[PDB]
Amino acid sequence: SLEEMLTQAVQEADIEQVRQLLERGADANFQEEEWGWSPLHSAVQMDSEDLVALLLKHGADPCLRKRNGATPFIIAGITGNVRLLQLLLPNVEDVNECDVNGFTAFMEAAVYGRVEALRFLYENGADVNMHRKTKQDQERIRKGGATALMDAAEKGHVGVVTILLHAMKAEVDARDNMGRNALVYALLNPDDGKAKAITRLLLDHGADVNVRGEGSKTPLILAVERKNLDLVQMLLEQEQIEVNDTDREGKTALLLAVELRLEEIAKLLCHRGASTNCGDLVAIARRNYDSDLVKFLRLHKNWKPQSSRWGEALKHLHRIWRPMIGKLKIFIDEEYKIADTAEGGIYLGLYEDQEVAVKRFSEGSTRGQQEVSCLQSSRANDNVVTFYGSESDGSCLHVCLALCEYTLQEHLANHRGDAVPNEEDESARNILSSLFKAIGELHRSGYSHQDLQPQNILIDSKNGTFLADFDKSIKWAEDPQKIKRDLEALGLLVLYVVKKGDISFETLKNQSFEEVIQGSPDEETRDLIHHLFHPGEDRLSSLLAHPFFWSWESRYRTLRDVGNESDIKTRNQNSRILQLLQPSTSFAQWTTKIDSFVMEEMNAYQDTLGDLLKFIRNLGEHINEQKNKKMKSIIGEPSQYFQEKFPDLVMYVYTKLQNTEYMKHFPKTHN
Amino acid sequence: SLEEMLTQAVQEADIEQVRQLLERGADANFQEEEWGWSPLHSAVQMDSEDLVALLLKHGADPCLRKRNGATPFIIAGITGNVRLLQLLLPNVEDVNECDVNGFTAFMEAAVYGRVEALRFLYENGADVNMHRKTKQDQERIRKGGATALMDAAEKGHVGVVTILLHAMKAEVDARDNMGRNALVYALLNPDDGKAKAITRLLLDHGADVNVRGEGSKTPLILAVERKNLDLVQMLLEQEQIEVNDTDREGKTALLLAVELRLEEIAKLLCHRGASTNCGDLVAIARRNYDSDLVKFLRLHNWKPQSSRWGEALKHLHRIWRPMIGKLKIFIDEEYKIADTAEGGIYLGLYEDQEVAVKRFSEGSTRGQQEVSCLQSSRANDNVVTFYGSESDGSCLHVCLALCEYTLQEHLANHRGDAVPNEEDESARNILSSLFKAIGELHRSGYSHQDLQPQNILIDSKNGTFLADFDKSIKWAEDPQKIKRDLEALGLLVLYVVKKGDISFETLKNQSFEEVIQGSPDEETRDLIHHLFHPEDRLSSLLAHPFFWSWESRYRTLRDVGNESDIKTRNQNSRILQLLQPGTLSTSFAQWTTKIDSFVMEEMNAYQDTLGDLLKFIRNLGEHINEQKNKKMKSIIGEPSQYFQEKFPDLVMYVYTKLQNTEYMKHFPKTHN
Ligand SMILES: Nc1ncnc2c1ncn2[C@@H]1O[C@H](COP(=O)(O)OP(=O)(O)NP(=O)(O)O)[C@@H](O)[C@H]1O
Ligand SMILES: Nc1ncnc2c1ncn2[C@@H]1O[C@H](COP(=O)(O)OP(=O)(O)NP(=O)(O)O)[C@@H](O)[C@H]1O
Ligand SMILES: [Mg+2]
Ligand SMILES: [Mg+2]
Ligand SMILES: [Mg+2]
Ligand SMILES: [Mg+2]
Repeated sequence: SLEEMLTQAVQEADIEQVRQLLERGADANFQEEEWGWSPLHSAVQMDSEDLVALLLKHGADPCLRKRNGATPFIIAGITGNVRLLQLLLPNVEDVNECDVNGFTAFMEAAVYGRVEALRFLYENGADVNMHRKTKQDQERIRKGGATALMDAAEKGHVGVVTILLHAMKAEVDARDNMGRNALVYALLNPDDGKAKAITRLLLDHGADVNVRGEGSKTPLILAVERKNLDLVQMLLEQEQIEVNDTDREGKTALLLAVELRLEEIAKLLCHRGASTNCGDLVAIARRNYDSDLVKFLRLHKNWKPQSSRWGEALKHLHRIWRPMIGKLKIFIDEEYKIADTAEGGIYLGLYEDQEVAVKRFSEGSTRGQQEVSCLQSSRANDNVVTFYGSESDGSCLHVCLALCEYTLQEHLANHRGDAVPNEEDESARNILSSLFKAIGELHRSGYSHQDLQPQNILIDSKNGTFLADFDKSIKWAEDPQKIKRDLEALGLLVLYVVKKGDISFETLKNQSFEEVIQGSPDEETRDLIHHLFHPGEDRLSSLLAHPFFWSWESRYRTLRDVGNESDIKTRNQNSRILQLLQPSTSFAQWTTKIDSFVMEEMNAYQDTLGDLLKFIRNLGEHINEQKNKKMKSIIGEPSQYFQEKFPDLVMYVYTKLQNTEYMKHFPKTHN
Repeated sequence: SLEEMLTQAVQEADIEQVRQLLERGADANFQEEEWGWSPLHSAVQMDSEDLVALLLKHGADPCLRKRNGATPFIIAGITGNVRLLQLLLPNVEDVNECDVNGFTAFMEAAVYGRVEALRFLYENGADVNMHRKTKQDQERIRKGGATALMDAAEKGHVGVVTILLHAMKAEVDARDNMGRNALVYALLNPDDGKAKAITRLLLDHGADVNVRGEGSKTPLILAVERKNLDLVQMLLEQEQIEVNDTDREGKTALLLAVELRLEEIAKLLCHRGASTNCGDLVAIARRNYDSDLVKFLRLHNWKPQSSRWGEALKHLHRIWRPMIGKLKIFIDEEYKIADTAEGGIYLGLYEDQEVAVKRFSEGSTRGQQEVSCLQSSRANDNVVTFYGSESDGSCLHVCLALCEYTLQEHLANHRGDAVPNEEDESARNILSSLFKAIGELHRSGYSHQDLQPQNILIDSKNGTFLADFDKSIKWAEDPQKIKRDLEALGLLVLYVVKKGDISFETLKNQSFEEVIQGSPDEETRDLIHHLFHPEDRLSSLLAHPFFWSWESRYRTLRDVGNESDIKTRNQNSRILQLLQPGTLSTSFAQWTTKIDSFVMEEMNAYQDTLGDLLKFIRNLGEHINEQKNKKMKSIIGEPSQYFQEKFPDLVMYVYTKLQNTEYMKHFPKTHN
């Protein structure tokens, strides 16, 4: 708290307290840790000569560099006070000392328009034509290399430019590391008057007119894009200029002029030799309702969409002309409409030339902010609809998403006739495990959905299932109890998908827990829905190991593997395994529910669960043998047989063995 | 080709050919399918009265609407020719007829600055204060509702604005559906002179100064952001103005003024009652090196997800930086992830998400290759997640999901996780992700060209992602280069299986033969073979036994050894014909001698055929854990590992014999 008192004293301009603290023995060369500012740096910055003299008196170091490598002398160029420069100069080894990005005191005087300081630094040996030397990482991307002239041109300091060219012998056509000259920088200055003056000065002294800036634009193109007739005239006076040069996108100055409704600029370019073959200029001028330009122009002369459902319209949208909204191409017409929304709608779009679905909100919409906020945090979530980005025009927030084919509701309806009635539903399993992963990672990211329902779940070309509608999402830290509403709706969605869309979601929403459970067609489904209604943060990832997600072959495999334990086969009643299994079921009296034929042959068995497992293992191993042709024909597919006959068996075994060493008999599962 | 000749004749202004074609019997009401343009619409648009009169003579319909619902009369407002308006008016039912977005002839005359047409339409009953009625989808996002005054203000037509307010009784404070008035529109006009004039006119007639535009900005804030002292003065003259109002981000006009180095504007706001408590204005003015403004002012929880990068990410979140679009970044060694060819990888925050930022020259061909490929790969789950890109004047910043480690670094960090001969599950997962990544990349029309361990990234969750696309190409150009990816993938298979012990450069200097010879097992050899000698080749190979777990391989052998024809040793069965058509240099020739002496005797209470080996594996499998067999169990150890180490070619041999037969059913469930 000695040098910290000094620092605040210098800021507040308290000179006597600075004297006292300096004589009490406080370090004048203290540099604060974050940005390396010293009291001297601060004194020069605040333009206070009394503190500068006082600090130097007590041995402040004028060679001291802050984090960006700037010294107090460099900073003095910024402030532009010649007296501070004079005072510091004797202690300065090199007047052209630079910071880590290449800035000298002279350059800073040019950037900040400090004329007196510029003159003083020139007279004391400043290199007027020094290029900024910078770090290796900057040089390798062609940054750095700018001069004082370029800076002064960019910032619109006409006086400085005049003086640099006339009194200080500045190189008019010097180039930075990207190949730009002062003329390019001059045309980036938004002030029209200063840009016009500086451009004339530069052109008069022989600035090269055929150079390139950003996007490989020429000075002529920059002048057209800025819609300035005078700058265009000025530039077209130079007879060496190349009027038909193209920017990186292949656009010529004429083409841009017609596109931007610049009639006079366009005529002037034609008269100075610009070619009509750069584009369909007539159609463009017509489109703009530039009647006179159309007459003048008349006188003087593969893409494939990925989406099947939306492909035809996507092709048409690619074909037509539209103005861009940042990276988005879109046209509000019924041909390109996907669906209604609360806020006017989902439309097809092209974003960075990728097909997308575009959800449109009012730019002030609270829900649009909820949607975009959640999507911005969910880009790593593979089971969430892929977010491309967003674009505002004046009024509408456009949220661009991966284009999907169908809603889960529509998808289930399209495929409702695929399966033979008691076929195993593999696709239900895949749909739901994606949703578990989606919702699980969404919660991990701190968000809750609030609206999980079949029309917010999207299926893509590859039959991938994605979670989609986040306009009502919330950060759950606010109200943790609302995470349970997601899990409940997920329970409903489990039944919805398992019933193949036959029972509407609204019907399911109007049922009690008990009724939902009673409406389930099997025990795996019942138990799973139970755990979602009574959870009750990796609950969802752990439930992927639940037997609802085990295939029928895997369930049958597990039963057989348990029925092969030596203690089951020897019927050792005091074994750990039979302990576990023997503690109101469909397999009570199981030997009577099996077919009469089958039971007799296998006997060449008691009503215990251990013996049922033993039975399943034995039948499993010997069912396909030639002697057992009749057995095989009666039972049919054995996994389906035992499950239909004993619906609670798989869940019962799972529950008894769940956290024992006999987990090893469960199938390999996701993790 | 009758009405198509007419259309071109009208465009070329060929009046006599139009007469002939009209009398040859061509429909004057033909509307081209795409945009619904008729010859009459086209005639009015090109400002040709002779064609307009001639077309109307032959029964052209002036009520005819094109795709956007505009009639020839509406278009006449755009062109602004009063004579065409006079000519069409008698046939027009309502002078205020509008298109689907609400535009009338009057409004169009205002938008396009057509003064004579504006006057004519006013005198013939135009509703000056009509709000644009538009479609339901537009209204529900609060678009539409603009007036002629707003349009004229927006487009900088001072004459029209003057005339609307003074001669035509325009409502100065009317509002569109978003709640904006003509004053907001006036301040969006980039021409300073016209903006200043129109603003004065509007303010003089009593435009409400406390309104909101985009981002909930006020007219005062718009004036500050546009850096115009005169517009600020003009607005601060109104004594009802609220100087301390905030935009959606909580910024006040003063705060913005200081941030943008607007000394005079800032002083003027302070004098007119703006409060200093809107932010730390002194620190901001200091930061900007606005010394005089500093003197004047003096007188008057976030958590990063990344463990490796978290500390530096916290620091970057804490400091002040200017934004490059959506990207916050600072080029300093503390935030540097790595060197590149061009500019390096630095930590960044993009839409407040932590990212790795790869920097290119804005003109870099490589940078265009990288961004092009990433733009097409957003659906590819096994490619590093692309957030977006941002250019400043010079540098293209490509923003990616921040990963922890390279595959090379990851393998080195975890080299001691596994016991001597443990099954390498993680190698399998790493490689199947890469197969899927590269497979979908090719499907998107792209080739990588540089697949190597330092271009593969592992994230916090141990997910593996493909990453460096500066040398990617569209392969349609040269399809043969797709093979270079598959070759490098073969190298990466060995690299990962050898756990990073053999460097990738070593592997790159070897021939196909040497790579194969350097593999530690038969599954790996066969897989690498199919990658060197190859469209989902790479999705089909996920079914290859390299990706089968040891339990699955053992399960398959047992399941084959349970076939009834194997157990009865029925030599003429289809199954035994597949596995052992008679004369072997396999490792399981004479297999009964290579098994332990003890084990063989007990199971005998067996021939040197493959069928009997399978039979043996099934029997041992079913009875190994029984109490009587305690010694057997202890000698064999884990049986899957036992048979595989004893008979290294057995799994591949069975796979190959049964590959496309009905006995595929014994293979494990696989990805698809
Ligand atoms: N990315 C997409 N790809 C294809 N269809 C989509 C996509 N996003 C949304 N949709 C469809 O458009 C509808 C838009 O609904 P949504 O995004 O849920 O907005 P919402 O305002 O919540 N709609 P509502 O369900 O009517 O309130 C969905 O039901 C889908 O049919
Ligand atoms: N998204 C990322 N997250 C974390 N580290 C990354 C990320 N992207 C790249 N890197 C790291 O930084 C290096 C950048 O290399 P890369 O993106 O391959 O550019 P490059 O020019 O090909 N590099 P070089 O291999 O030097 O040519 C990688 O090897 C990684 O170590
Ligand atoms: Mg919805
Ligand atoms: Mg919704
Ligand atoms: Mg690399
Ligand atoms: Mg590279």
